[PDB]
Amino acid sequence: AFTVTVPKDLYVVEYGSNMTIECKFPVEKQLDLAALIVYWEMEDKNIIQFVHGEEDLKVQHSSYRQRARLLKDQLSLGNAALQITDVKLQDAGVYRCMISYGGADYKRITVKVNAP
Amino acid sequence: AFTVTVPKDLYVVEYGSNMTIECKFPVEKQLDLAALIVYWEMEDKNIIQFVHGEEDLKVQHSSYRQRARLLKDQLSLGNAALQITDVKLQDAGVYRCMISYGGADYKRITVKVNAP
Ligand SMILES: N#Cc1cncc(COc2cc(OCc3cccc(-c4ccccc4F)c3Cl)ccc2CNCCO)c1
Repeated sequence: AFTVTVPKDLYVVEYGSNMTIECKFPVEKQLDLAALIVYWEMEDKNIIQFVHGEEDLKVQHSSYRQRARLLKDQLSLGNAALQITDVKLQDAGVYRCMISYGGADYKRITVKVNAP
Repeated sequence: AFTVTVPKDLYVVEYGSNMTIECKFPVEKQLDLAALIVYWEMEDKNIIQFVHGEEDLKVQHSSYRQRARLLKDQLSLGNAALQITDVKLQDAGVYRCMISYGGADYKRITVKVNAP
């Protein structure tokens, strides 16, 4: 019965505005590193690769480096919160996340940028 | 480091010819159901959803029903072997898998159909 919910399927943020997107998963009070694996993607681009407490920076995509970080503290709560600072038009698209803690599931999130 | 290899990144099969595609993963002598979760996809279409020894048939896509089955015996060997019988042009495309047994990973496989 391990399913993983998103709050909202569509985020609509302006250019330059900092964004953060969420993926709520079940946690049994406390959290285990050896169990937890998290991943983020947008059109086959490595955004986050988090394996039991190991973000490798080389593996991340070149056009995401000083901007796309996952909030570490948020995972204690039971939420993979991916942050982007200084949003671009280029970042607009469909964002996959994948999570494995006990069970496993994934979800897609549409992201559409604006520009005044 | 739990990584999951494909033998070949491109399968080239004729129309009507039966196809089978592979995803080799590590197994530590014996295999555990409660651990293993497997999934198959092609352009956001549910092909297989296998959760600790549970294929649900309703969840599978409508245009895949009497054709796309995963070989159960093959998983003992350490290989998710997805079979399609009676291949169509419609089935040609990019096939995602993905697997969680101990660790987790995913891989894409290009599939290009022929007809002489
Ligand atoms: N360039 C490039 C490129 C090409 N291929 C793959 C990658 C990313 O490779 C990873 C992804 C990853 O997360 C996937 C994940 C997380 C949580 C649950 C599931 C998960 C599993 C099964 C069912 C449901 C699920 F939700 C999955 Cl599949 C973890 C580790 C790796 C390591 N990759 C290197 C070895 O192959 C990058």
